[PDB]
Amino acid sequence: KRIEMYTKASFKASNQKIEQIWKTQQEEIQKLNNEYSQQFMNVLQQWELDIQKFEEQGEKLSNLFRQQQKIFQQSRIVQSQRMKAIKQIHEQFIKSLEDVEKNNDNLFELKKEMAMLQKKVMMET
Amino acid sequence: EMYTKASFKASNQKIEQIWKTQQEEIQKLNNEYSQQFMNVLQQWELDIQKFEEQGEKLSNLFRQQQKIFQQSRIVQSQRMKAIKQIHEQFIKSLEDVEKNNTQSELKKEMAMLQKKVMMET
Amino acid sequence: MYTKASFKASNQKIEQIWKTQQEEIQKLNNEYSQQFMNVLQQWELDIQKFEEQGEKLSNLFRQQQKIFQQSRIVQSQRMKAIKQIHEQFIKSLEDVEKNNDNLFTGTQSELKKEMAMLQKKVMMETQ
Amino acid sequence: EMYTKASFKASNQKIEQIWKTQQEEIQKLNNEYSQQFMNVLQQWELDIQKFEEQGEKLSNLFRQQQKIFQQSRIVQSQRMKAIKQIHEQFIKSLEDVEKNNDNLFTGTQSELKKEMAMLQKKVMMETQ
Repeated sequence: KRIEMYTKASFKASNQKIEQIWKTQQEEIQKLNNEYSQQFMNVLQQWELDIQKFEEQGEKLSNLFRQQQKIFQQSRIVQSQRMKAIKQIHEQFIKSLEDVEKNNDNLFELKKEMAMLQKKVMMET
Repeated sequence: EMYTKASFKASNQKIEQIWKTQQEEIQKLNNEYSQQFMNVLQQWELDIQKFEEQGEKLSNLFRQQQKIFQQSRIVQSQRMKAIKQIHEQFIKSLEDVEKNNTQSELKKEMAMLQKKVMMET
Repeated sequence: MYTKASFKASNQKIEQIWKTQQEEIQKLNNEYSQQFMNVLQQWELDIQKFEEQGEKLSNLFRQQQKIFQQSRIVQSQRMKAIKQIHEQFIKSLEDVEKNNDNLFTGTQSELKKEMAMLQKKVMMETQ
Repeated sequence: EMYTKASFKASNQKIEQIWKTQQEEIQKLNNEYSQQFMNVLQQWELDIQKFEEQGEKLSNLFRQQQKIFQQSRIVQSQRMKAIKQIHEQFIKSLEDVEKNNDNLFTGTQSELKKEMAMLQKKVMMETQ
């Protein structure tokens, strides 16, 4: 009766110390598991922030690309437009000279003035 | 009279000849210029097309690198989301097993030990 | 006297015609050279502005290259850091498991020491 | 005396067995996680290489295209010189031809006046 109670008290105190040994070692493993999770969680949050900066950086240069691209197309067509222009100018020059040369054949007007000088000459004689 | 008309006609010739001789010189100057000019302009049309084609390629190369740029951003963000998924599953699993535990089965076998020491005593 | 007068009259009218026709030509020549030079100088500039944009592209291409290189570098740092964290975790468990398995200070020996005490405590008052 | 020592030793061994089996379960989870984790890192490390290989290949195709762009800009300048030269020589030739035509003694007006002056002399001579 009494012996049986005293041995129940001591079992409950040993049981308590046996738990605490188990708990202490599981608490220590938990602080490692947690400390490991925070460092691991902070590295992915940093990487996420890094991808954010990465994408914001790439987006500016996408707009910068665009402005140069419209300017780059305009300069291209002007380079070919100028060139057509000088071809046009040369072709109108050459044609306006051919046109002149045609009236040269008409003039070889001289013979008219000589026939007139000859008429005056004979009239004298 | 005949002697006059003859004289006028030989003179008329020599004057028309001086003129045309002088015209032909310039018109041969004109002709060789046009030809040389139009020949160089024509290969130049080609060269300037080539120019515009290299500038066109350099422009496609940027479009290719921005594609890769965005492809790299998508695959990082997916790898990163999957790393985080495995980790959170692992943490939840440990949290699950901890919550389950152990201290009762200790108390059970201590009861059994007590039972046999009461029995023996 | 009459014949010489009308000969010099004709000569002058002849020299003028030659001269007019020459002035027309030389007017076309100089008008053409003038335009030609104005449009070539202008072409020299537009060509030189094309180089400018083609050069700004190169600098934007190179700019993105560096950024592309920089992400790569950072990613490899981010990976090197989370590998170092993980392996520091893993070895930290190994060393915790090492102390718990200790023949004289680990948890099984501390259990046995409690069981050692309880059993003599119970035997003492019972017998 | 003997009955209690062997009863206590059997229970030591049972408890330590309770301990071990839960420890083995946790170490099972830690190992399965470590494998899966070191698996996605090696894929990430492959990912890193594949974009560098894409980066590097584009960089070298870009320098090649810029070199060809620069050899096309040099050609624009050579074409410019040639056409400038050809026009310069045309004008300069035009000028030389008009001086020679405007020479006082041998120009084309003084050939027009010489021809004219013979003709006038042919006419007068005979009429006398």
